[PDB]
Amino acid sequence: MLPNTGRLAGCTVFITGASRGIGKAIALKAAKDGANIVIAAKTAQPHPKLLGTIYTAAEEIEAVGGKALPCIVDVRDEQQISAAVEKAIKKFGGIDILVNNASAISLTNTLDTPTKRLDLMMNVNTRGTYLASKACIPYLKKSKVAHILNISPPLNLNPVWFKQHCAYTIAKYGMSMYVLGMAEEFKGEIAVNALWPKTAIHTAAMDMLGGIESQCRKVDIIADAAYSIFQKPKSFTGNFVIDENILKEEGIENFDVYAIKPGHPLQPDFFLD
Ligand SMILES: NC(=O)c1ccc[n+]([C@@H]2O[C@H](COP(=O)([O-])OP(=O)(O)OC[C@H]3O[C@@H](n4cnc5c(N)ncnc54)[C@H](OP(=O)(O)O)[C@@H]3O)[C@@H](O)[C@H]2O)c1
Repeated sequence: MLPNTGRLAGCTVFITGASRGIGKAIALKAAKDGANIVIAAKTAQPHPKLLGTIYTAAEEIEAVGGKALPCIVDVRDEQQISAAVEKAIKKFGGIDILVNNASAISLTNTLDTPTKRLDLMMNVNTRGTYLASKACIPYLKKSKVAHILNISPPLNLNPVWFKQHCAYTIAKYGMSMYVLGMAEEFKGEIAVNALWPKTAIHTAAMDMLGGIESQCRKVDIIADAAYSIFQKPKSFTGNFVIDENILKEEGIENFDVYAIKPGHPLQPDFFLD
């Protein structure tokens, strides 16, 4: 795998959706440098259907070397975003990295999508990423690292990605369009980039959406790609990174260590031709 480096020692990483899955896995990689992880997600109490809370994530994060600040945050509510940001500053003194990882998905089409799901996608994905970015920016300006990373895809405008689940595509594409804009707006001050996985990534949310277990990569791959980006200087900006591509640059050749079952065919991720 791709080894930790120390770069992030004492750096504060604010990650939306770090209660489980990819978000949590990014936290754990940054955590191994002795980073401080601000966990911004909704799950404060055991739910019968989801696994893990902000508090179990916090524990995991401490067990591999980091400090964790669990905050209850629904990114649909600006007040909860700004309260967690304030808690991060009071506690840690600053924010050096924001990862906009929280998202909601519904693969329905025009007549199928209930308005409450439309709004949920628009409001968690596009709106959430904007507000989380707006709150963190004034602190990112002061960071020696200063990275914003959106988990969202390259802007691939082939009609095939819109013919179905259009609402979901627009919601995700909006996060990547903020990359396009904010990279330019904050050139020299904040690096802003997207990261997206070449393949499906094993996750209890992807299991529910997907038999699919064996066709996936480990969350380790995205964690590791995201760690690579975090070490780049502030001039690394306006990019739409794909996990596999960024790790080939860093010397990784044998990708089997990242597969759930080495050998088996892997499911292409959405939005890549
Ligand atoms: N897994 C894959 O194959 C794959 C493929 C393509 C893209 N992705 C992207 O990767 C990201 C994470 O996916 P995943 O596999 O980790 O799915 P997941 O298990 O559903 O992760 C979503 C995370 O975001 C949080 N979240 C959801 N709504 C939120 C809200 N309103 N406010 C704050 N946090 C919220 C969830 O925690 P709480 O429930 O505690 O709020 C959870 O930690 C998403 O951006 C997704 O589009 C994943």
